[PDB]
Amino acid sequence: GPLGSEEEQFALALKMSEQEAREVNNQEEKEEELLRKAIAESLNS
Amino acid sequence: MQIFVKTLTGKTITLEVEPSDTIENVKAKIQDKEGIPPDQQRLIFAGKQLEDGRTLSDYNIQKESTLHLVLRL
Amino acid sequence: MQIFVKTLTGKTITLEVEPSDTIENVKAKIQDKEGIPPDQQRLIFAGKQLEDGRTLSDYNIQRESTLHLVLRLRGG
Repeated sequence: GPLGSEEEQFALALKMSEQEAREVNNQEEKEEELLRKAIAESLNS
Repeated sequence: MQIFVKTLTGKTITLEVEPSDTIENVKAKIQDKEGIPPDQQRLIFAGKQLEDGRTLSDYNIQKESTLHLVLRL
Repeated sequence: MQIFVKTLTGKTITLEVEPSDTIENVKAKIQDKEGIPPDQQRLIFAGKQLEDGRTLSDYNIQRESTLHLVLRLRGG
């Protein structure tokens, strides 16, 4: 009969998914920060 | 558009979708490919389970995004 | 004519180009000196991000101009 844990693997998926999303966001954020810095440079000098 | 669905065994499924596709559509594709009824599919993305009536666009699920599939009864 | 490309790391690179050169081509020339893949490059001129399809003259980027480079993971 049943031996695995549904809410346990459910929790794992949430966490890994969470991490993955935080990674994607951090990437998008640094890329925006770099873009902002290049724009400021191109206009300030 | 291409996305992925990771399963419990580590086996990864690749799907060709459109940003306007709904989650129920995606569950329809997974069923057609894996034979798993939509009733038993839980799709998780960005720390939460996704709802059938919304689109991939509503969850900002882009190309190459990885969705997590866990099963219910 | 020559133009300059500046990175945020403080490096200034020089390039020999023609007004008729396309941004795509400019990135290619950068690639050949810095190794940086063209699709990871983003060029900024006077507050404007340059599109691959236009040319230097489309932007009126004249001789001695300075372009600013910053990277992205990939295009699309």
